[PDB]
Amino acid sequence: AMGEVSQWSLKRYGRFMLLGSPTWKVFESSEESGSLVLTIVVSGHFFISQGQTLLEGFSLIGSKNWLKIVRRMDCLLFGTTSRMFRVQFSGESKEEALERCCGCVQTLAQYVTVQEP
Amino acid sequence: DLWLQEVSNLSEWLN
Repeated sequence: AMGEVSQWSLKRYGRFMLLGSPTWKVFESSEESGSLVLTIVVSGHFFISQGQTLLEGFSLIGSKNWLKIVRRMDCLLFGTTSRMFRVQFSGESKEEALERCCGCVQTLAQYVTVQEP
Repeated sequence: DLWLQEVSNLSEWLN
């Protein structure tokens, strides 16, 4: 809750696994596992964490070269060149989840273009 | 190709 960071809670995070043989590993906010949180630091770093474990971390600075993002409603798909993952924002209503997503897009968009399908 | 494919498959999570 600093002026140093922006944070949003995620319903779920899916890591694309092909870049047995699962396609996705899917993480959710649990009372035991920990809350799923997307963090953007004012310095330009992006994290996804579940409790203490960092599932994703990289710089958004000069990311126009190697990072693609697409928004669909309350979801984002991220592609780095290769790695891929998707995220859905949480909320009591479809509207609150979209409000969360949109506020996040507003921060991401300072660093990279967030595209539509 | 795979990207474009997974942009559409993001519907798996949508209502």
